[PDB]
Amino acid sequence: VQPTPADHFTFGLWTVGWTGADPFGVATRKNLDPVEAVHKLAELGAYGITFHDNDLIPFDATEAEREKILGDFNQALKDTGLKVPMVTTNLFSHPVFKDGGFTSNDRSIRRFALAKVLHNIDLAAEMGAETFVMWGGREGSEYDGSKDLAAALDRMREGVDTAAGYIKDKGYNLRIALEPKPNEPRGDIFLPTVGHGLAFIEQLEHGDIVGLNPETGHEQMAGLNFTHGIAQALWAEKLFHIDLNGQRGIKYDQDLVFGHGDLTSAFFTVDLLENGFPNGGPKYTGPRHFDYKPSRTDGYDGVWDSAKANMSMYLLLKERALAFRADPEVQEAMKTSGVFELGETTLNAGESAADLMNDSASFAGFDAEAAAERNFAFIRLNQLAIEHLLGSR
Amino acid sequence: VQPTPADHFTFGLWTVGWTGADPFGVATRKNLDPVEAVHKLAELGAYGITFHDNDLIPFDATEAEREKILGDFNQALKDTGLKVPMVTTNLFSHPVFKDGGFTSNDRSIRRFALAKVLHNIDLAAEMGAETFVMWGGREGSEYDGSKDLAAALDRMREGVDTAAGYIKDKGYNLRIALEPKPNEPRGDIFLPTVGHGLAFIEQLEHGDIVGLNPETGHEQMAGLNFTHGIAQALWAEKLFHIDLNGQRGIKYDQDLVFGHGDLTSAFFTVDLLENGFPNGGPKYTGPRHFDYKPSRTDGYDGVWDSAKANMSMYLLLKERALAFRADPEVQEAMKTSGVFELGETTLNAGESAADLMNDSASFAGFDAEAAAERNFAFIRLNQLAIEHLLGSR
Amino acid sequence: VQPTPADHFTFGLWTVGWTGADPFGVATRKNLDPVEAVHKLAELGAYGITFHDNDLIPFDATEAEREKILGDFNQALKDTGLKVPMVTTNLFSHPVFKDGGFTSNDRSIRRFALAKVLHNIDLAAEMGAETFVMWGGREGSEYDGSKDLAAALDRMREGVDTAAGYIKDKGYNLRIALEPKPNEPRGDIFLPTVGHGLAFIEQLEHGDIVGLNPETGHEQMAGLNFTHGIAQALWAEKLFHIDLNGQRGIKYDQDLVFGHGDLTSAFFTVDLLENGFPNGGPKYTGPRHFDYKPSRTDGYDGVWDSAKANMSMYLLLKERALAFRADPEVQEAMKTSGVFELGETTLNAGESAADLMNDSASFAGFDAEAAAERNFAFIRLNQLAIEHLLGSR
Amino acid sequence: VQPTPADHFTFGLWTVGWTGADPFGVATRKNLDPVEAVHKLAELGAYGITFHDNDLIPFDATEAEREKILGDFNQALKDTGLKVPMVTTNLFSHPVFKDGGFTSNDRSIRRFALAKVLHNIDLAAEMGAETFVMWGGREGSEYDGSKDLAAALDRMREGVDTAAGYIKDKGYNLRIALEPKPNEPRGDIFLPTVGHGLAFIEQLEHGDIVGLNPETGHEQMAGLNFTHGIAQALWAEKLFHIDLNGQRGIKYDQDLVFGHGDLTSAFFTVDLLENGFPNGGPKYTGPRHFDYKPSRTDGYDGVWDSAKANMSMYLLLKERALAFRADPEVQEAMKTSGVFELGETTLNAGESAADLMNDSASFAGFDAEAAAERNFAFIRLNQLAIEHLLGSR
Ligand SMILES: [Zn+2]
Ligand SMILES: [Zn+2]
Ligand SMILES: [Zn+2]
Ligand SMILES: [Zn+2]
Ligand SMILES: [Zn+2]
Ligand SMILES: [Zn+2]
Ligand SMILES: [Zn+2]
Ligand SMILES: [Zn+2]
Repeated sequence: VQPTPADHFTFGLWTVGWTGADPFGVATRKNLDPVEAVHKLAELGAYGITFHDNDLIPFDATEAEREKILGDFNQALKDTGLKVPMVTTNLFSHPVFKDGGFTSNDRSIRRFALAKVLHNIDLAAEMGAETFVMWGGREGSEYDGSKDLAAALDRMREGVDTAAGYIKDKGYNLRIALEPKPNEPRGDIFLPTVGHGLAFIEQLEHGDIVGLNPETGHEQMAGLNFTHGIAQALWAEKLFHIDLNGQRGIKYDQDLVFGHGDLTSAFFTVDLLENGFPNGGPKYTGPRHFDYKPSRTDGYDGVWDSAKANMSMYLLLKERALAFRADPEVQEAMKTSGVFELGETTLNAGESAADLMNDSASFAGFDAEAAAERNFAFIRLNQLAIEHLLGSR
Repeated sequence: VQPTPADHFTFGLWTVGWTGADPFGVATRKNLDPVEAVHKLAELGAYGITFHDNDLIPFDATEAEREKILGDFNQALKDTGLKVPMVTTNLFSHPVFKDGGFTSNDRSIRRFALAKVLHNIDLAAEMGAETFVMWGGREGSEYDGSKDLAAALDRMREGVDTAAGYIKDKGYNLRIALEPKPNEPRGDIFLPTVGHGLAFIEQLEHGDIVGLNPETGHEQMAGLNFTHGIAQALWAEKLFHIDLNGQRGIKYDQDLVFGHGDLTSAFFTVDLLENGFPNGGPKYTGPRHFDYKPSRTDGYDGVWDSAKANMSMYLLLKERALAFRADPEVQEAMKTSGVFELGETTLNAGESAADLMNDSASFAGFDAEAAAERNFAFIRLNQLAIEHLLGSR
Repeated sequence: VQPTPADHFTFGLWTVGWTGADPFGVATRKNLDPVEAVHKLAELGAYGITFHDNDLIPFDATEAEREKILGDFNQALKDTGLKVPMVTTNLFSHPVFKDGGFTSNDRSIRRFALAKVLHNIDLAAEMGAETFVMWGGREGSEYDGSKDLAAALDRMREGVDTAAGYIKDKGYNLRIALEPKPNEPRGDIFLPTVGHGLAFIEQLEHGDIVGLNPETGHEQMAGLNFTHGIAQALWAEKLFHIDLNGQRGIKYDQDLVFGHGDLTSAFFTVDLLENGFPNGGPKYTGPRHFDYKPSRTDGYDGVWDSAKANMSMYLLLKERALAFRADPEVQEAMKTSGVFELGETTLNAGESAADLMNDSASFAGFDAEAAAERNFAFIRLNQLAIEHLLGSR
Repeated sequence: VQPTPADHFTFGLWTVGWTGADPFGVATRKNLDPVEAVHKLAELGAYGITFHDNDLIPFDATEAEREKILGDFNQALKDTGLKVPMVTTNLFSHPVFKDGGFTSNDRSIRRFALAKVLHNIDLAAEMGAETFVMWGGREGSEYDGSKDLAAALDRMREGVDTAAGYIKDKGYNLRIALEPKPNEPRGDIFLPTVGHGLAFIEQLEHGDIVGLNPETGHEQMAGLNFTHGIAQALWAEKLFHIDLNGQRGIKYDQDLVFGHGDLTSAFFTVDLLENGFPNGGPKYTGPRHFDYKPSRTDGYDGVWDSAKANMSMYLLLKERALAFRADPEVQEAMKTSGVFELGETTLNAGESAADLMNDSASFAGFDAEAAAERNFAFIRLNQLAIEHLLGSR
């Protein structure tokens, strides 16, 4: 397994550049030069790089400074051929954002936040990005009376719809991807799961260019099944981008390497990205992006190790996932279990409610006890999947 | 605090009639006669009663049997004056439903399930119910390859839209309320939280008469904030019914008395039901329904005790919640914290994206460090809330 | 694969005999005859079978039925060669144990529960069981004031010390093993984790013959590291038995097949049982017992499928865990990371606290900043275990 | 309210001095001078202050700065009367402790960590602290093969037994108290709960002077009952100190004010510290320490607000918990439910295991079905605690 740019593996600057500072300690690694991030990742097999405005350009940078930094970064990009498919904004690190950007209680903060996003849409568009991700990490509260909850959503809506109107007006080839997280840094974050993100989008004036950016560890922090959540996002055609990593349980955001958390769940996500749905349906085509953090115990040899571990893990899972579905035994098991019968509509062509209620065979004389005897054999289909995952098959 | 029918407290037959059978043991109480459930609840202060088709009418009941049971129940209702505001279907107890009703892999089961719902819509409508609740408790899986996930949602949609077309066609004054649960009895249940329910509704052909039935312990089983979740349901105008109870943590569905779980969260839910949003917004008006189970350690004196504890808890919380918002000190704290500033739109009337980006004051010359100095004083507003909850104020 | 009697795969009667009644439904399978259970198990390659008193002998059986049932049971054991390595008592299904057995608030139920155990101790000895397990499933509460928490631990101590004392008194060659569970069926169960169980054994009079029976799923219900918890049980020399199964997350006790829950943790669990510790130390040499339940969606073909899969999964994992430790690149990765170095004592032979008093070479003249650059390379080390697990290396 | 020095409210320097840097952001508050910290605390009514070595004396400070800093510190203590009841060491912020202190894989870092502790023991004695706390925050791993799990417990034992042995050697009037935490900053921390900590102390050489320092939030991060866990610590006679705070759910360590997390559990926690056990037994008589952190959204007015609220909340709860136990209806509800009956021994004075051997009056002729009808009335009993807590009774 060796990644090629054809694989479409993307990494954030903040991922391999994460310096190690956590809540109980200081950084354990020196800052990463962006030029070096670009060059290193291009030699590993990366397709592209992604960043937050302040990963690159300091908050306080003068114009001369900004210009140099950008000339350095664009240079690096030209030299290596790396694409910039997604750009995001930092609305969580400066003290000004302690109560949120878009949903701050303070109105002047709300406007600075939105100003900071619009300017960043411009940059994103100069960089050639197709996706604009929003992670509202400071939107929310520790306490239940701190917010007017209906007003928190109107403020959110105002922000996101102003950003979208501006894309439409400028003619930029950008789509917005919202990224859910249930908690941390706030005790409760607004629009905590894929479900809440998808709902909110339907109340937006310009929701057609607004979709999701689910992260594997984020949905697992609320104990949900990542594979089910992206399946609903795909089903509604709102899966615009995806962040892969690992999480080992309901706790702080670990941001481990993809496959370093729940393995079987990783296998099944790769099967859904690569094979689509058993009966047909939309398929995901964008970047396979890694929003992870190299453990702080490791030095720089560890950082490029981890980066490479992400693309390896994925490729290994993919090989198993493709062998899994190509196995005849696995296809037989699938049929037995009624994985293909689920895809047939319940009603017959032009049969209505009334006609169904009246079909005697379907209700009044249905032999419920007899139908209850089917052996779905779900245990056996899961066993076959694990056996292909362990490559013992 | 004494409940009156004006309070709109509703109870399910299955709640006070829960016999005690759990996964590790048999029933500890004798079955409850429905006539007696009706009469008892009317003397406690209940407004109405609710049930599942098989709580009342056995699965296997002959027509003579069904007719008697219904004559007994309707009698009881006439005598006491109890209303039947919601009716639901049991698609989880018979063995036939082991893989789901609507999303079973087996197609004949899917049709029986839907047949069983349509017939039940008829009954619901004869009983005078305004709400038809669906709890898809067996829809989902233990294993990730057991389902074609896109096909699971199409099947769900087919069922729910056939039920809704039939209401519209019959002219019945019914609305469908979906009820989320993340897990149990299945390892993962489809449409696990309020978020996922609200999303799904937007893909329905007839989603205008389809809304939610959130349960306090269900959202807490995924660790979310119940108060935030119903605030998004209210904001989208999709809060059709609500199930109140208590849950003490992420574990099995406890179904404790309302207030017997997370107290502060209960206080804040009552504040949202009773006071609405601080800046104005939709308000909830339906039944205040209790879907709880009297602990199995208690005998029948315990059952009516628990029933009464539900309405008491709520009334006590309500008195505190109304005193809380009426306190001048609390209103001052609210202003200070910017609870009312959140309600002012970010942009000025007819100010666009472009005009905002260009306002110098809003971005280029915004003094971020200075704005970061505001003391939101959220700790102090939470302290005042707790002090009103403990009635020490 | 191919399990053989020397593998020491023991299975309980309640596992394959689990008919499928959960909280929201009735059994989906017909009762399993015990003689049938013995023959099928033996033919799959099991070494032994375990049971709860009431699993074999009805709570109501007369003396005449006890001996008839035992007759056929002993004959089957005889005809097949299964051993009976562990026995346990049912102190949770009958409504009389609704507040517990040993810690029941009612004294006459405490006596009845203790009496039931004493007699089950005589049957255990009779069968040749080396271990007598205690799962206190109903010891706990839903409410914090339901119990005197000190007296609940005094009544638990009394029961376990009376039973232990009776084993010593009759000279049975039996050990007691407590089985922790954090909740379900009680809201909170006493001695909820391995730690708590371990701590508790140290306050008994007859502690010497009391140890633990940790279960994968149950520590995973508190979000804990199952391998870390068994390590501590083993390190303490209290790992008397083990229950293997699968759990996906903090939720109800799933009791899935071993390997169908957290797969990487199962990998490392098998590594500790089979290889023990990297530097040398204690080893677990008792039986590998499966405490699981066949999914209720599947017929009897799933039941025997599910029992074979337990066994397969443990041997596939065993295989990959033997190749992993044997691999010279892993052994070297291990050396780089300091695994063997953790094995050296901190203090030099003869060094005192004053001597070291941090020595400086160890304190004053120590270069903290230089020691901090060490790359532990834990990420690379984790990547080698996963490729070994995926069958890749 | 009105806290006074006899209340024994102790606060750490890092709590009110917590500037607000979390994982996604920088500090939102200016550094708090220690002399200032002492004066403000004393004027609020605190009895004492606790600190980590590096909280007061920089990791780099020279000998000359240590003594200057200690000079002013002792003077402030002097001028105000605060005592210094507990001292602890920082073994987690400096990058050198990235794999731990005592269980670091690197031997030279194990020595450096132990040396740091030994010297901090001499400062503790000097200050008059009675307790020396140990929070092993970096002892653990992200990955299961990063450690030899047996050697990690041997290296932890070595460190605590060397430190204890040195206390005994110098004749300091000091006790060691371990502080459990299940995770964060490590993915898995060793001795993650009260049980584990308790079990671990029993394998030490110098166990007699080692006990625990449980923290509300930290057992709540594993979903456990904090009152149940302190009960067991107390019952074991190992409850040497206590850390009080608030946590809403399984997520990152929130460190909220005591009472702003699980309010009913806080109620019952205060009932156990203040009233002890219903039937009589051990009592906790040390200090009431607050290990919390003022929300980062709030300025310095919130910091002193948040410190007063800890104290208020504990006295409001204390008040309601004294009225609850004193209430004659509660005392009678208690009798009905069997709380006093749990206090009686199971066996009669002189009864042997053979004698009882279940006696029958206790086994054979026992009417299990009749004993099962007992109404324990735990629901009514819970309803009386909540109305006592809501200020209603
Ligand atoms: Zn992400
Ligand atoms: Zn993340
Ligand atoms: Zn409900
Ligand atoms: Zn429920
Ligand atoms: Zn279990
Ligand atoms: Zn078990
Ligand atoms: Zn903490
Ligand atoms: Zn603490």
